[PDB]
Amino acid sequence: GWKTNKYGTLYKSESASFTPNTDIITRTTGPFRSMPQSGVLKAGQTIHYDEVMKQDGHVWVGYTGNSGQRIYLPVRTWNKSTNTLGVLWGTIK
Ligand SMILES: C[C@H](N)C(=O)N[C@H](CCC(=O)N[C@@H](CCCCNC(=O)CNC(=O)CNC(=O)CNC(=O)CNC(=O)CN)C(=O)N[C@H](C)C(=O)O)C(N)=O
Repeated sequence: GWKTNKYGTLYKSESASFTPNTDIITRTTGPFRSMPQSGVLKAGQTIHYDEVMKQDGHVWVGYTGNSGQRIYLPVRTWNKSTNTLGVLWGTIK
């Protein structure tokens, strides 16, 4: 199913690979666009995530970056009122 954290983020464990088809802004700290930008995952650059979150109008995946800091990558839009998902911005493998 899902779990809900202190901050009303829906989350659960899920290990797989995401290759974006477009440049996506990654965040530090948590799955919100108001969070500091960690950087940009470029089109075709595969990452291996261990977490999935629904929050701030998006489905995010969370992984551990190259400084042991968690990185939050948005992969598609999510309306919580309808639980509707936009096109995935890449392929899960
Ligand atoms: C229970 C119910 N849902 C509820 O009403 N909760 C509120 C939360 C209020 C709160 O915490 N505010 C923050 C500032 C938030 C605005 C600022 N927003 C944030 O900081 C957001 N923070 C994060 O997202 C943290 N990162 C993650 O979580 C990453 N993990 C996941 O996303 C999912 N995975 C997991 O969770 C794994 N276990 C605040 O006051 N901060 C003060 C200083 C402090 O702590 O004293 C409440 N009244 O308690």
